[PDB]
Amino acid sequence: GAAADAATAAEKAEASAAQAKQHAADADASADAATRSAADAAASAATAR
Amino acid sequence: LIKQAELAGKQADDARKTAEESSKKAVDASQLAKEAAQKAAEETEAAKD
Amino acid sequence: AADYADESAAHAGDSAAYAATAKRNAQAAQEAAKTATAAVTKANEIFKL
Repeated sequence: GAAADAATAAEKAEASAAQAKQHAADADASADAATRSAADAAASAATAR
Repeated sequence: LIKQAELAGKQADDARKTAEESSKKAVDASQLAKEAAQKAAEETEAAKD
Repeated sequence: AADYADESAAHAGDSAAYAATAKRNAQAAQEAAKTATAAVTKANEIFKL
């Protein structure tokens, strides 16, 4: 029974880690978009000057 | 026949002790698995934040 | 989280791996109990005869 519960916990932990990886992947997507936005902002600053 | 019963009694008892140790081990292991799962969950929540 | 998920799986794996064999000690104890019972049963039949 304890082993079965442990297995269940492990499956949930793996699922949680999988979500964490996706969350990090989404965080990267945001950071990459932010980097591009900042790069464009720098171009806008050069344009404004 | 009694002597054979005594021998059978001994391994039933040795098997019992082993099974009880297994129960404790499985429970400690499931506790560690749950804690590990919770630690993964905490990291997952941190990833979400 | 991934490392903790693997740790959780490792603990669950250890619990299940041991329990999966430790349960055979319960079966061995049952066999021993049946053996002791049989020894007594035979002893009782011999006595009566």
